Amino acid sequence: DRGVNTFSPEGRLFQVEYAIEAIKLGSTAIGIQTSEGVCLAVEKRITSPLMEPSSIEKIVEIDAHIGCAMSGLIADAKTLIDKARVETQNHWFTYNETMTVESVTQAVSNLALQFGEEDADPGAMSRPFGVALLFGGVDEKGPQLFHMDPSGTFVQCDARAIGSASEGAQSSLQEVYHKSMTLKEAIKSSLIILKQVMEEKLNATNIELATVQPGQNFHMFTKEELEEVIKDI
Amino acid sequence: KKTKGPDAASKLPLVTPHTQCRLKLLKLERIKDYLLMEEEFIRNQEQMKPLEEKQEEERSKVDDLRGTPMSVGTLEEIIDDNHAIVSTSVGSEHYVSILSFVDKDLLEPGCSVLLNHKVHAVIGVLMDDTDPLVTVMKVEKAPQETYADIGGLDNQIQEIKESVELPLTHPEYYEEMGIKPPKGVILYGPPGTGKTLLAKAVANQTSATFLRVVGSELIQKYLGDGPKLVRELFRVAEEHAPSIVFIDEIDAIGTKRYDSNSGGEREIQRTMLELLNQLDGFDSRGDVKVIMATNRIETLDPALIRPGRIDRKIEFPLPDEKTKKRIFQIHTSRMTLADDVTLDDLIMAKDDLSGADIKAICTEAGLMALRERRMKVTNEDFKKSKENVLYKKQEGTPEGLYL
Amino acid sequence: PIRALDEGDIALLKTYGQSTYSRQIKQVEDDIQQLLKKINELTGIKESDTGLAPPALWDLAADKQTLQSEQPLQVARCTKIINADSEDPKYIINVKQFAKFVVDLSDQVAPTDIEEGMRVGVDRNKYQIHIPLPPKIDPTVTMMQVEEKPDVTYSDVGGCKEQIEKLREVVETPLLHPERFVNLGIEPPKGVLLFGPPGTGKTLCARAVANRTDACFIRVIGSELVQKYVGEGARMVRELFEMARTKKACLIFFDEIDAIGGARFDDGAGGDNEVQRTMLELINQLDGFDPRGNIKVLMATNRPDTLDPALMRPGRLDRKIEFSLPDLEGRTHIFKIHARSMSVERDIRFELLARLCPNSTGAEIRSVCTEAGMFAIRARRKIATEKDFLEAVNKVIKSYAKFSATPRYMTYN
Amino acid sequence: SYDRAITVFSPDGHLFQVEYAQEAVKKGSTAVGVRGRDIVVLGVEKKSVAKLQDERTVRKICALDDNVCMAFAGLTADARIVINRARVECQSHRLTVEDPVTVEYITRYIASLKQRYTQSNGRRPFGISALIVGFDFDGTPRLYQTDPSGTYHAWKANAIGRGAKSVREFLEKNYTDEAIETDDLTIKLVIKALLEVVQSGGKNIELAVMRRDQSLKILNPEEIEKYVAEIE
Amino acid sequence: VDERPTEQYSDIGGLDKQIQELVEAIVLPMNHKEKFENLGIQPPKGVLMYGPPGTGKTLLARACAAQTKATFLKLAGPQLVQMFIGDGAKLVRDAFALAKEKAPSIIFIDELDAIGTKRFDSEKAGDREVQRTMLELLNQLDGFQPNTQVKVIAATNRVDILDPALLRSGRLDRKI
Ligand SMILES: Nc1ncnc2c1ncn2[C@@H]1O[C@H](COP(=O)(O)OP(=O)(O)OP(=O)(O)O)[C@@H](O)[C@H]1O
Ligand SMILES: Nc1ncnc2c1ncn2[C@@H]1O[C@H](COP(=O)(O)OP(=O)(O)OP(=O)(O)O)[C@@H](O)[C@H]1O
Ligand SMILES: Nc1ncnc2c1ncn2[C@@H]1O[C@H](COP(=O)(O)OP(=O)(O)OP(=O)(O)O)[C@@H](O)[C@H]1O
Ligand SMILES: [Mg+2]
Ligand SMILES: [Mg+2]
Ligand SMILES: [Mg+2]
Repeated sequence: DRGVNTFSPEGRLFQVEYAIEAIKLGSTAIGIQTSEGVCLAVEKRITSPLMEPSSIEKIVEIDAHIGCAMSGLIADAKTLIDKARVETQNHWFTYNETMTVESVTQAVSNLALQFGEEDADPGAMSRPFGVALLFGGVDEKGPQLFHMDPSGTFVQCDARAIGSASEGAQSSLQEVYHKSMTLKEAIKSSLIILKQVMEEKLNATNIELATVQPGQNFHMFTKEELEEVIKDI
Repeated sequence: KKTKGPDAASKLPLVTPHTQCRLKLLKLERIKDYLLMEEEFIRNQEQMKPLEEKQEEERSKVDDLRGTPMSVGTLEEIIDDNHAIVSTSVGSEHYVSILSFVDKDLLEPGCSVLLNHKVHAVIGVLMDDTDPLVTVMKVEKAPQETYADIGGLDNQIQEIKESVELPLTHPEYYEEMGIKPPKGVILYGPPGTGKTLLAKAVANQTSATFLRVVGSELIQKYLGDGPKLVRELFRVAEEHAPSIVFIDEIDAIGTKRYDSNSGGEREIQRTMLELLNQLDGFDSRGDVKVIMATNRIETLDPALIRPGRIDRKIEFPLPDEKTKKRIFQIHTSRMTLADDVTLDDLIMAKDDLSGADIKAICTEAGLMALRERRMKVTNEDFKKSKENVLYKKQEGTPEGLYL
Repeated sequence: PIRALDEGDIALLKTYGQSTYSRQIKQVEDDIQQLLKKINELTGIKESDTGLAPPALWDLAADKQTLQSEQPLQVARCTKIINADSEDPKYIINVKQFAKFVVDLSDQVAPTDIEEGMRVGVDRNKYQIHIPLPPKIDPTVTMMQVEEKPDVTYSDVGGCKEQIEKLREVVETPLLHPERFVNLGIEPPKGVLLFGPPGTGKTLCARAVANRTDACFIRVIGSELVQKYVGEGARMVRELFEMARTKKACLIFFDEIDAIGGARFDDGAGGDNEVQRTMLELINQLDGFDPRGNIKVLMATNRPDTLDPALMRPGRLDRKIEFSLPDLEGRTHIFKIHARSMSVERDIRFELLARLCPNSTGAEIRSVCTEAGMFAIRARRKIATEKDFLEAVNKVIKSYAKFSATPRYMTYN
Repeated sequence: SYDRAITVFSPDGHLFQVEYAQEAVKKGSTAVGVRGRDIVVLGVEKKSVAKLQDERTVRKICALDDNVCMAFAGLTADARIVINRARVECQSHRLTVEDPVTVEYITRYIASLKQRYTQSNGRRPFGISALIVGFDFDGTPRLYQTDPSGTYHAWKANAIGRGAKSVREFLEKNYTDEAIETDDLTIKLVIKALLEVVQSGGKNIELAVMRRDQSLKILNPEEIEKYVAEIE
Repeated sequence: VDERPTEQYSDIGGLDKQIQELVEAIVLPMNHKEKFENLGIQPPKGVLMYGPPGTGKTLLARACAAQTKATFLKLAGPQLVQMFIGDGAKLVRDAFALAKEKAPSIIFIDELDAIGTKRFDSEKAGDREVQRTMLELLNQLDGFQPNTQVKVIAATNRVDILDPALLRSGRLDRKI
C-alpha cells in the first residue's frame, strides 16, 4: 500500500512532503552570509542537566573552509556529513584543489532523493533524510551560504534560519539583514534572533556558534568567546 | 427568579467523633433536641394564632369559577388582549377567552396554560412543566461523603475544586484578572480509581443544584425525544441558579461519529450533536458547569472533548505508593485492628491495586475475621484476603523477552 | 473447615463489644431519621400552585365580570376552509384532525369578510362560522429569530482574514450593496458551508455575522427539526422557509447540519425514513422548480464527508470554506485578542507562545490564555507572568494531559 | 531477497517503527549508570531470580573490551546480537589503529549500526537502548547512551527501561559533586536510585563497577547486601 | 406553474441526444398525437431521469416546462408524505386528479427516491403509510391508457433505492 514512490493528485510526493514537515520539530539554526565571512549559530536545546552539553554537536566541519549546521533527525544527518567529507577529500586528492561550497552541496544534495524500494540495491536507502543542512564556507567566489531541504533542493541564500523557529526567525532576519553587513553585526543579529525564539533564557552553554572567514579556517566559538558576545547582545 | 434550590439536605451537620463515645451521644442528643423543638414549635403555631378567618373569600371565588378537573394545554398565538388560542393534548386548536385572573404577562406562546374543563378558557399559568423523566435527576438527599473521605488525590481534587467550588466561593479571585472560570471537567481514568467518589464529594459541599445523569437514560426510543430530554435537562439547569450537571458514563453517548448505516446509531449521534450544540454553540450558558466521567477517553468523539467545552481533563491514575497507604488508613479506621496488623506491608508487591481493590481487601478481611469467631482483624485475616479478592486479573509479557 | 455461625454465636458476638452508649446511639439515630420524615411531611411542598395574577391590580374586575365573560362568548374551534361555494352560502371546512364538514355562515359575519383558506371560528354543537382567525405563526417556528445581538464582533474573530472576507462576500455585501454585483452582473454566491477541525471559530464567525446582519438571522435548532409524528419535520422546514420568504434579506443558519443531513440508504430500517424525508424537503426548497429568492443559508460541520451529496453540490451550497488551523501570525493575533482583558505583565512575548503551540486551534488558544492566570490565582499573585503562561502551554497542549515520549527521548535535535 | 521499506515517514513528521521500538525499550528492566570522579558504575534491577535460573547466563552487563562495558534495556536477543557486533569491531579497531578503542568511538559504531537498521530495507529497528561506560586512554571516565533511534549522547548519568524518568529525576535532584566525592557514595547513589524503582532491594539488583586500571568487577551479593544496609 | 419559467434549449448545455428523447416523450406525443397511432406505437407514459447528483435533471425539467404551454404540474417527493393517515393518499389521488381536468399537462414528481423506497416494511406497519401512498401512485399510473394525454416524468438522484416496481412495464419505463 502507498509505495514510497507515489504521486498525489497535485503531483506531490508523499514521503518528501512529510520529511520536510519533520524538519520543523528540530531546533533553531541561523546562518548569515557576509562579505567578511559566513556565520552560523544554533540552539542546543538541552534535554536534561545531566546530559553533557559537549556531546550535542550541532555545527560540524566538512573541510578547513566548509561548515554545516543541522536540524531534524540528527541520526539522519550523520550519513550526510560523512559523504560530504569524503567527497571533499576525494576532490582534493584527484584535482589537488578545494571543492567549492556549491559543488559540495551539489554532491550532498545528489545523495538526497537517491532512494527506492524495488531493483535499487541490496541495502539502498528506503526513505528520505529528514534534516536541513546549512552549508557555509569560503571558496574562490568568496563567502557562500547554501541551505538544503530534504527534497534534495539547494539554493544559495543571503540569510536563512532553519528549525522550529524558521518562520519568524526568517522574518526577523528580513528586517535587519542588508548587503553591507559585517561579520560581527551578523553574529550579534543572529544571537538576538536565536534568543527571541529560544524559550529558555540564552546563556553560554546552550548555543553553538561558528564562523568561516577568508583568512581563518572553520572556527567553532569556545565558551569564553560565546560568553563575550552574549554579554553585549 | 432563578431559585438556587439547594439539595434540601445537610440535616446532619455531621457528628465529629466516629468512635462510639459519650461525646457522640451528647452531640446527637443535641441534634435530636433541636429537631424536636422545631417540630413542637411548628405544630404549636399552626394550632395557635386563630386566623381561622382564612380562605380569603375571593380566593374561594376564584377556585369556584375555575371548576373541577382543570386541564393542561399549550398556549398558542395570542390573538387579542381578552382572547387567545389554546391547543389541547389531542392537538385541537380551541379559541378560548383569557379570563381576568390570568396575568397577561407570563403567558407567552409555548407556555403550558391551564383551562376550564367545560368552557375552554385560560384560567391560569403553569410554570412547572419539567419532564417527569427529568425532575428525577435532581439530588435532594445529598450523598454522605466529604473530601476527607477520599484520600491520596490532592492534585486531582484541587483541580475540580477550582472549577466547581471556588468560582462561586470567591468569584472576585477570578474577575480580578478577568479570566472566565473554567467550565466542565472530564474525569477520565482506569476503572475503580475514584471518579464517582470525587463526584459525590463535590455533590456534598455543593452550594448549588446538582443534577445527576446516567449516560444511558438520556437515550430515548421516540425519534427526537432523545434530543429533547437533554434540552429539557439543561433548560432546567439554567432556569435554576448555579448548577453542576454530572453526565456520568459519557462513553455511552460519545462514540466517535461515523458514516453509519443503522437508525439507532444515528439517533444517538443526533443526541450527541444536541449535547455539543447546547454545551458550546450559538447561545451562551450561564453558571452551568458540566462534570463528565468516563472509563475510556480515547473513544469520545473529538468535539465533546475540546478545550472550549470540556477543559481541565483530569487524569485519575491507578493509585501510587503513598496514596495506597493513605487510602488504607481512610478505609480501615472504623475497625478494631490488632497490634500486629499494621498496613505498612500489604502495600507494594502487585503494581495493580486500585481503591476498589483496597476496599474489597478491607471488607473481605473483616468477613474473614468473622470466621474464627473474632472481632479484631488479624494479620493472617489480611494475608488470606489478597488470595481471595484480587484474582482473575490478566497478566503481561513472558519472562525472558525482557529482564 | 469453615463451620457456620450459630444463633448463639451471633447473639454473643452482638454483645461482647464496646457499646457503653451505643444501643442508645443507634436508637437516637433512628429517632432522628424518623423525625426528619415527620418534619418534612408537615412542611411539605406547597405554595407551588402558581398561575394566578394578583387579584389586586385588577381586583375589581377579578369578580362577577369573569362570570359575565363565561356563559356568553361561546368557545369556538379553529378550522380552515377548502372551498366557498359561490352564490351558494354553503362552505366546506377541514377542522384539523377530527374530520371535514359542510358549514353555514353565521349571520353575524358577512360572507365577503370570509374567504377561501382563511381560518374560521367554527362553534361546537352545530358547526357554524364566526369571527375569522388570522393566519397562524407557529410557536416553534417563531421562537428561532435571533432577536438579540451576541457580544462578539469581527475584531475578536482573529487568526483568519481570508475566511472572514470570503464569508463577508456572500453574507454582507451582496445585500448591503447590490451595486458591485450589477456592473459586472455577477450572481452573488448563496450558500456558505464552513468546515474545519473540531473547534476553530466556525461558530464564532457565524455569531459575528449576527452582530451586523441588519435583518433576520433565524437559527435552525436542528434538534427541533425532528419530531415523533411523521411529516412534522417536513412541515417545520416548509414553515421555516415560508417565513423566510416574508422579509427582506433573511439569513438562515443551520448549525451542526450533520444532525439532519446524512448519506441516504435503505438498508437499516429503511434508513431514518423521516429524517431523510426532512433532508429531502430542505434540498428541494433550496433548489428546485421554485426559485427561492433573497434567502441565504450558512451551515457548519465538523466533518463534511458525511453529508448527503445532493446537498454538498453547488447550487444548494456554493462557497465552501475550509477553516484550517491558524498560522503563526494567526496564532499571535489570537493570543493578543484573548489576552487583552488579562492582568498580564507587559514584558510577555506572545510571538513565542505561538510557536510553542503548533497545530493547535482557537479553543486551545483560549484554554491556554485561561488556565494561564489560573496558575497565578493558585500562587495568589495578581499579575500573571510569562513563566506562568509558558507552564500553562506545557500543561495544556503539545504535552496536554499525556506525554509518553520522555524517558531518554531526545532524538530530535 | 526481501527488500520492502519497513520504516517510512508518517504525516506530522514522525517515524512510527522508531517510536514503537522505543516503548519496547521502556517495558524492559531498569538499568542505571553513573559517571564518578574515577569510577563508573552500572546497576540493574532483576525482574525475578526464579530460584532455579542459573544467574550466570542471564547477565545483563557485559564487557565489549577490557576498557569498555555496557548495560542495556530491551529485547534480549537484539541485545546479544548488538554486543557481538561491537565486540568484533573493537578487535578490528585494535588491529588497525593499534590502540584501545575509545568509548566515544565504539558508541558511534553501535549507534551507526542501529541507524542503519531503521533506514534499511526489509529490516526491523533494534529494540534496545545501551549505556556504554569506559575509561579512555587519557583516563577521563566516559558514559554514553544510545537509543534505537541511533542518536547517542554523553551523560553524567541516566537510566533506561522501565522506571527510567522517575529514576532520572531522582538522579537529577540527588546528583552532585559531593555525592560523587567517594566511590562508596557513588555506589550507594546507584542503589538508592534503583530502590526508587525496584521493591525488594539487595536481592533484586545486580551491580557492577569499573575502575581506571582494573577490569570489570561484579559486586557479590554480600557486597550488595552490605551497601543496602549502610544506606538504610 | 403560473410563473412559467424562462428556460430555453440554449441556456442548457450538453442536453442533446437526451433532450430529444425527452422531446419524444413530452411534446411530440402530446402535440401531434395522431401520427403515433399512424403506426400504432405509443411512447410509454413515463420517463425516469436517472443520473448522478447535480447533472441537470431539473434543468431539462424546467426546459420541458416554459416551452410546453400545457400548465406543467409540479410536485415534491417529501411533500407527498403527510401526518394523518391517508392525507398523502388524498394528496396523490388529487395530484393524478386535476390532470384529467385541464387535460393538457405533464406531471413531474421530483425527488421520487423518497416517496417510494424499496419494499422494506415494519412488523408494526404503523410507519408504513408511505408504502400505501406509493402503491396509490402506482395504481394511478397503471390505470392510464395512451388514449388519454397526461404524461408523467420524474427524477431520482439515486436510482438504486427506487422500488423495482415503478419501472415495471407501463409505469415509468423510458429512462434518460
Ligand atoms: N483513592 C481512594 N480513596 C478512597 N476511596 C477510594 C479510592 N479509590 C477508590 N475508592 C473507593 O472505591 C469505591 C468504588 O467506587 P468508586 O467511586 O471509587 O469508583 P469509580 O472510580 O467511580 O468507578 P467506575 O470506573 O466504575 O466509574 C468507592 O466507594 C471509593 O470510596
Ligand atoms: N481565530 C480565532 N480568533 C479569536 N478567537 C477564536 C478564534 N478561533 C476560535 N476562537 C475562540 O474560540 C472560542 C470557542 O469557539 P466555539 O467552540 O464556540 O466555536 P467553533 O470554533 O466554531 O467550534 P464548534 O465546532 O464547536 O462550533 C470562541 O469563543 C472564540 O472566541
Ligand atoms: N448541463 C448543464 N448545463 C448548464 N447548466 C447546468 C447544467 N446542469 C445543471 N446546470 C445548472 O445547475 C443549476 C442548479 O440546478 P441543476 O440544473 O444543476 O440541478 P439538477 O442537476 O437537476 O439537480 P438534482 O438532480 O439534484 O435535482 C441550474 O441553475 C442550471 O443552470
Ligand atoms: Mg450522578
Ligand atoms: Mg458550532
Ligand atoms: Mg456508473
